[PDB]
Amino acid sequence: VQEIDLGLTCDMHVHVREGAMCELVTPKIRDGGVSIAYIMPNLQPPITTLDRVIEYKKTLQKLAPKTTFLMSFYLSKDLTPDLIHEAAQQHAIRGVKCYPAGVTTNSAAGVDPNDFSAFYPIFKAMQEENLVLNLHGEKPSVHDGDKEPIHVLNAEEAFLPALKKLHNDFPNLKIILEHCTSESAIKTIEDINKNVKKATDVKVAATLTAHHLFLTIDDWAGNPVNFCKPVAKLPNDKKALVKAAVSGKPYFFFGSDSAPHPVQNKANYEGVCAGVYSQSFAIPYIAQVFEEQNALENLKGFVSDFGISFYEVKDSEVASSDKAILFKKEQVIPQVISDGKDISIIPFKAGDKLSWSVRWEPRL
Amino acid sequence: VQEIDLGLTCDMHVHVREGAMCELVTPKIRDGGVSIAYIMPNLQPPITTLDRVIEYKKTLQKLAPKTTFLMSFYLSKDLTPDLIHEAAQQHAIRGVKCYPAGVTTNSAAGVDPNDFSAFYPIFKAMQEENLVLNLHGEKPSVHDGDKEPIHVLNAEEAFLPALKKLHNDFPNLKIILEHCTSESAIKTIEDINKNVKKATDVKVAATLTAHHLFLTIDDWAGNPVNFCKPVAKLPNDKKALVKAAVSGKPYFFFGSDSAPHPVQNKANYEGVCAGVYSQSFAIPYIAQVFEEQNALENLKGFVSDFGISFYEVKDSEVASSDKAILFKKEQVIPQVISDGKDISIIPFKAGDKLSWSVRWEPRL
Ligand SMILES: [Zn+2]
Ligand SMILES: [Zn+2]
Ligand SMILES: [Zn+2]
Ligand SMILES: [Zn+2]
Repeated sequence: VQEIDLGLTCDMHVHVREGAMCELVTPKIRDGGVSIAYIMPNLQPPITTLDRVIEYKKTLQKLAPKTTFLMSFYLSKDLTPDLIHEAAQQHAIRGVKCYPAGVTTNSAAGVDPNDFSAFYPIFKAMQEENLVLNLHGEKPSVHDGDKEPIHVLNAEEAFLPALKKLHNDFPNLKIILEHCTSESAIKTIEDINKNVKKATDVKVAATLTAHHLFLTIDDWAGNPVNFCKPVAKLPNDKKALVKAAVSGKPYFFFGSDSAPHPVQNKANYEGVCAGVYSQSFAIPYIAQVFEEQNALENLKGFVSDFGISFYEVKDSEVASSDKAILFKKEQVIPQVISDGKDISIIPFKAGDKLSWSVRWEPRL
Repeated sequence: VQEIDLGLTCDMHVHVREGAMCELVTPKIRDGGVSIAYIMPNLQPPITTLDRVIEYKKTLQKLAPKTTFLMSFYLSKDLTPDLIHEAAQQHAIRGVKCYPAGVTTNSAAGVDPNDFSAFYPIFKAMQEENLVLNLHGEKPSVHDGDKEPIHVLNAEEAFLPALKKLHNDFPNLKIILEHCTSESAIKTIEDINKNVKKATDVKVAATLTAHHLFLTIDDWAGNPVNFCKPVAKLPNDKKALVKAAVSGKPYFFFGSDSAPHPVQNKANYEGVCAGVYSQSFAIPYIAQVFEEQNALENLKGFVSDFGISFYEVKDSEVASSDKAILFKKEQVIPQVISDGKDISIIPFKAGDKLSWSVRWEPRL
């Protein structure tokens, strides 16, 4: 069609930073077609305390009163089981996000995924509170010269056993392999979900971004704006990801990993910041894929039903009941997204035109 | 300190550009320890005419009177067998370089390597004139069907059947697979040379760069300064390249593919120029590798003997008979190479220490 009622859309992987960047980006969650956002915690310093996560949400709600914000802790050395219980009962967090140390933006305070044991008391506490464990599933790189090298291309596959071990050791814990990028990872998620049918059985899920449904290594090799973690991989991988996205299966749903960086932090000869900014046109990006796959009927599941179901989002939490209406009027993605002061963002697929727009409708 | 007499060193794959950039880099051939340079032709517009290649070489000779320059044409529809014969008879070129269109800097308007048939009159003339056919051996990327998709990691392997067919159809043509980056290509080169005894029988050879002896995908994921074509690939590829370089086989020799770009052309958020600048310390970079492999006794063959033998460089051509002497004095690579005007280049391994330096000694 033209005009599709997507209802209460979900983006379960959002970065909105702080300060002026946050003031620019947080209103764009709504503008991009997203009602519900799961907010990642890799701030400087990481979000590891109750007061910080409460005030952060306050800041976000003031900037965007109609957006529903689900918050998270950064899996940290500082964290204790005791704070996990406290934060959960105050409904101050919906999950804890794990960054392996050094693999991505603001991950230097993260963990070694070879030895998760020191966080098992944290994971047991999360398991009891029905909290979500989000994993940036990549092992840190190892060249070494004795055991198998780990690099940006196999670091996701090399993480898959750690995922299984965590799932085995905490079988009631809801776990997400965030932003999956490889056929290997799809197969592992498919397998873990062998005989779960109809949604409520899913304990381990994976989010898929907009940009990994378009990008391959060829697109970021010479183009830092398309460089993100985990890196876009081979055509065979993008094929597995697109097939999963339009599949209608409840263990794949949308998480943009929209990651804003000022343009000066992309135009570096070294230390290019990882991340693709997709917030401003999130749902229109995804619609393009589903149109091309002749599967617009599975769109509402991928960007709404499955994320709501897995995170158990209740209508009583929702900051606005407005529905996201996808309507097929052309727009051109600007070359830059700016606050008119010092922040310029290069948006994903800058300069390209999209077939779809999104507007907001009240429920009556 | 310890000293190694390398004789008349050869760098059979050099980019020196034009204008002020050329004035900066051309004297660095000498400074990096290289006596003989094979000059690539991908200028804007490419070198496809006799008068242009005559003038260019004179310009280089003016900038560096002690450096021996071997020149090339860019493989183009513009070329004719009559121009090949004329250019060779005037000793104006030693070879012709083929760029597949779109695969690297100033490579479109290059050729299609699902073809090469349209250039067979050129290859016949080259074969008759004892000219070398240099190949940037990567197939242009293809993601859509039918065929197995082509991307930056398999594009070299995907080129190897074009190499075999050319060698089959022109068994007396000297062909070089420039800057090999994959284990597959190394093996293909060895297999092609299965029945070769004595260096002079080699018809198909490969050059190896300095930087592909150090780099893997992780070194350029996020660091445009290490981004070049063909892209540095996996640890297994790096190991195979290092083994070939120290192998003592006459069909592998040094070609830096030193590719200078002003730093602002590397610090781009899109369209990063491909290329690593190694001219300023060319031979010391290689020495570091040969030392680490305990193969210094093979250094001279790789950077001198085998290139001279393959290109048949005669003492009567050599612009200076000074010998390159390696001496084991430690040095630090500067942060930038600059002309003190408008050009700064970030050199390969900027800031690192090298065990060896280079000096020049007169013969007799
Ligand atoms: Zn991540
Ligand atoms: Zn993220
Ligand atoms: Zn090349
Ligand atoms: Zn080159």
